[PDB]
Amino acid sequence: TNGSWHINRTALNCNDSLHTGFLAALFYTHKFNASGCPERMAHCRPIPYCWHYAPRQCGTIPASQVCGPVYCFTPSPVVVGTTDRPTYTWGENTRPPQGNWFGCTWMNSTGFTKTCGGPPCNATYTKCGSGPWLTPRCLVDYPYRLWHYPCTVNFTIFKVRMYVEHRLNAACNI
Amino acid sequence: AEVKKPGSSVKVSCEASGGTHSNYVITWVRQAPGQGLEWMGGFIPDFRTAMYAQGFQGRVTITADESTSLAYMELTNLRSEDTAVYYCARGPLSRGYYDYWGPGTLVTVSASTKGPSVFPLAPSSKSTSGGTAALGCLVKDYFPEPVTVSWNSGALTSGVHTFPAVLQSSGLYSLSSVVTVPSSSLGTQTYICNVNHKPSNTKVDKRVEPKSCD
Amino acid sequence: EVKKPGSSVKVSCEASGGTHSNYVITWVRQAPGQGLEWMGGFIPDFRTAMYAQGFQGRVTITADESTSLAYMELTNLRSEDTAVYYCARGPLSRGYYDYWGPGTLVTVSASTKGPSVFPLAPSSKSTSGGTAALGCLVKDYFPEPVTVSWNSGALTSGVHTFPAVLQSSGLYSLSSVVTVPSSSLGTQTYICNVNHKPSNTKVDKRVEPKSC
Amino acid sequence: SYVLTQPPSVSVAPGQTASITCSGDKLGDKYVSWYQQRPGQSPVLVLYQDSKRPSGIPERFSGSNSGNTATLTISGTQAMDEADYYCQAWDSSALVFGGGTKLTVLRTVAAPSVFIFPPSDEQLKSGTASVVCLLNNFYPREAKVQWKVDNALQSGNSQESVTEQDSKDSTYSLSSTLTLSKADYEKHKVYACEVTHQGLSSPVTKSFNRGEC
Amino acid sequence: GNSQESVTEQDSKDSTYSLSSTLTLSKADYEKHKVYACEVTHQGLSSPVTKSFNRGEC
Ligand SMILES: *[C@@H]1O[C@H](CO)[C@@H](O[C@@H]2O[C@H](CO)[C@@H](O[C@@H]3O[C@H](CO)[C@@H](O)[C@H](O)[C@@H]3O)[C@H](O)[C@H]2NC(C)=O)[C@H](O)[C@H]1NC(C)=O
Ligand SMILES: *[C@@H]1O[C@H](CO)[C@@H](O[C@@H]2O[C@H](CO)[C@@H](O)[C@H](O)[C@H]2NC(C)=O)[C@H](O)[C@H]1NC(C)=O
Repeated sequence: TNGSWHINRTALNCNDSLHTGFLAALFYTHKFNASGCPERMAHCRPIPYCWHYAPRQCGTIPASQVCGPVYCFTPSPVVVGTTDRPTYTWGENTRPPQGNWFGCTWMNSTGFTKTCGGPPCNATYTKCGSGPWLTPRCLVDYPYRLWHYPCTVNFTIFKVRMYVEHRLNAACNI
Repeated sequence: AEVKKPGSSVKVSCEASGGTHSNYVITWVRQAPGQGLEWMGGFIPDFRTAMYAQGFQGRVTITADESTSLAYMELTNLRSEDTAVYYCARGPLSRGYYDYWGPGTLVTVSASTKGPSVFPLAPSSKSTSGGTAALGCLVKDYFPEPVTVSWNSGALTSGVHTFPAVLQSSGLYSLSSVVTVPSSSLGTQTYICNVNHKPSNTKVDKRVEPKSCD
Repeated sequence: EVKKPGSSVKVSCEASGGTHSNYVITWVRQAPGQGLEWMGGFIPDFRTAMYAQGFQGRVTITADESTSLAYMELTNLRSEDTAVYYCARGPLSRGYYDYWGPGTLVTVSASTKGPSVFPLAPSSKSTSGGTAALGCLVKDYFPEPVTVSWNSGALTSGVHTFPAVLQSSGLYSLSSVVTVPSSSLGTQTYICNVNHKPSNTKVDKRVEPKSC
Repeated sequence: SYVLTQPPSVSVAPGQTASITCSGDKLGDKYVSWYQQRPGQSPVLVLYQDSKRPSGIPERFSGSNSGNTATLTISGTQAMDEADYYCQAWDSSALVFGGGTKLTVLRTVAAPSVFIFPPSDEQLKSGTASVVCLLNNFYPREAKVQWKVDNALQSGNSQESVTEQDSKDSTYSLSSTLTLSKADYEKHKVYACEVTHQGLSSPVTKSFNRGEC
Repeated sequence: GNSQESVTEQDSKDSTYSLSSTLTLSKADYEKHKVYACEVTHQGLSSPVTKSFNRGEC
């Protein structure tokens, strides 16, 4: 939904048996070197922990695994609720030129981050863009950005305008 | 203003989302007078989940209603140690720092109705002279006041004093009674201290005997 | 409760219901720590009364037999009439007063009048440091508050206005002191602006070094 | 269990710098935040994420986090900086607040300036004389004034009134009145005001003859 | 009863003294009383200043 306003439709389907405490980590976030980030970050060359990914196309997803709101980028942030194959149960029960969104990410019940989007092409910000990785070191900032990307805490906040014309706040590092 | 009876329950209310995006985490912090701050728990309006501190695991309860856009915490079985000023805070979603501390809320109690204790006060070791010795019974750690002190069968009124009860440090009371007796009478005569507490319905008697000299 | 000036009070004493009394009622007033005074007399059997010389004009003793009660009415109260009023009853013709009743406390609050302004002379000995302290005195006024401003309120750098203090009489006193460079003592006009709203008093007062 | 320790109190003088430390075990790998609490008021955030200060707080405040000690630095401390300081951190999904740190600023001692004013000419026409002795700016509240007319200590006929220290200052200001009556001011040529106080090496007396002004 | 003060004379080009107060504690007495302190009063100081050190802080 536009305007960044979701009322009740987010699916509250999250697990608790596991001791990882992903939900318990919402209140506070650790430092860059305090969470073993570089060990995982070294999986991709400098020049879904980093931009090096091959997200697949996702049409529909069962709500039994969704944990938290599903944020998507027009690139301007947008939230999509559960839907009948409008049900108000809290989950208990395409490129912008062609419509919809290229891709986005969500947080599952098991407690891991998974992403899906458009297919890679073959350099641009409106043709091959699939996820929030607008640039190699720039992300589309949204309120729940830290939760899905705890390793980007050190990134700075920058205001950018993209061309329709979109005004949004992005996070980039030095 | 009033005293929250021990074993009762109290609630503290904080503004909360009416059922939409929150963009904040609500937490509660209490402060005993000048003793620093302590944490109790947090509650994200967006997510039904909550968090409880280890110390207060068995006395707190956090629930909120979206109809009134108001969230509150329920604390049960209040005790003397729980008297304090209660604060409410609202910080950013994931910055791990709380901002915009609300007004202070004061909650007070009056301890629990406890019975007294009697401790003998021995007289002087020898004091073998005309210097009449003194003996008494001390009453400590009782609440609420008062108590009545009566000597043997309540039939002694010559040189008997009962000082006003003082307020102990930890919200309790202390009181002492003492009499002056001729020295020579300690050899044979016996003295007994009788105390009564009405709210506790406790009557306690003791024998205040001279202590052994070896 | 404070009785306003110019009002009246009524002290009540038990009186015979219309039969033989066998006792003469009286009155007595005692200003705080000042002894006892006589007010008036009354003889239930004979309706007549008897007033003292000092309070001849301000007193009036009347009694009602239906209620078996008698009282005296004192009018035009003044600050001097703040005291404790008693009520005694002696034998018929012996003249010694016995069975003094419980005391009654009556209070009044002075009156209202404006303040009086007097100037405090500046330094007479030449102070080369460059700080001469002026100030006007405001006293003998009631009730609170009064406001003092200098040079029509244009001077507020260094002005001090100490809180009012309750004099012994019952009125109030207040001061105000301004410090100014010595070299500017014979070239500028210093004026106090004392205003007392209840008495609608607005008075100025120039302050200058005393002639020598 | 985890515990953060802070010094019970610290003392400094105006214009200096005070260092407050919130040390702990491997505390340099966590984001700390400091809270300032004036007596009787709710805590107000002063620092979040070590050094990134909020908007409104003066630039004097500055802090850092490294090693096992995190420090908050204040420069040009003034009389408005007196307040308790609290440290914060997250550990094992459990908030921990450090022990209260009391920061006090010791204000300097300033000697009083004393004047004596004779009684106006007009008042004598109303049968009342009132000699007033004043004590200007002076911090240490303990002060004593003694009226002695013709070298004879007096008592029972004087009253005292004082103000409160200025916001951007710390000095009081005192004044004393000596209510007399005509036929008593008409004698005792020599009048004097004696004041005792710290700062002054010895008591200072300001006098004025009844005659010749 | 267990402390001694010794003081020097003001320097030639100065007028300031200097004082040392020695407190002698018998062994097995200093082994207790975690906290020690020294409180001084004098003109110029707005309020008494006390300097205190814990027994085994370092
Ligand atoms: C002269 O005689 C007497 C003087 O006391 C007056 O009559 C008195 O009036 C009172 C008041 O009404 C009466 O006593 C009353 O009795 C009834 C009982 O129910 C009630 O009204 C009250 O409880 C009160 O006690 C009674 O008649 C009498 N008082 C007595 C006898 O003590 C009379 O008015 C006087 N004047 C004349 C012209 O008679
Ligand atoms: C989610 O459910 C709640 C409760 O039914 C809806 O929230 C409010 O419901 C009351 C009446 O039940 C309405 O008066 C309010 O207007 C609702 N809130 C809002 C913001 O409209 C809410 O509508 C449901 N979610 C959605 C997307 O409709």
